[PDB]
Amino acid sequence: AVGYQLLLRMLSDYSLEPTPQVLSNAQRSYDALMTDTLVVPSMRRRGDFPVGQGNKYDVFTSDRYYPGDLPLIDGDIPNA
Amino acid sequence: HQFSSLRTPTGDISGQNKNNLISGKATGRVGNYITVAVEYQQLEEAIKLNQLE
Repeated sequence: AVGYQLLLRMLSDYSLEPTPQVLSNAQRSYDALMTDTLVVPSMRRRGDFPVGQGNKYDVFTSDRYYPGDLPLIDGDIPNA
Repeated sequence: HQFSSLRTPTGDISGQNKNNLISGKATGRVGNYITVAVEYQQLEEAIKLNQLE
């Protein structure tokens, strides 16, 4: 992928136009790199959305409502 | 007991250390007898000793 994308960029200097086969090969290589470098993040809760009564708050760690931010992990560092 | 406080810009105590709980005591002990003793002879109390109380 790196070599193909470089070839397309530097071909103007020798004034050689690219071929459709080269373009297709570069496209497939770049698409494979794109597949390798995906993240697809998820949708966190809003923050004022209530937690159900069946989640057993006042006994479990859960509160009435979702945190809406990364929840506290330690307590020694409570600001974040 | 006595304690000391931390001062942080945002409330981080993970790096630092906490307070220790050292316990001390004050002890009291017994002293010595304060004793006073007297003695006198039978003939002495028979002739000379009067108003002993």
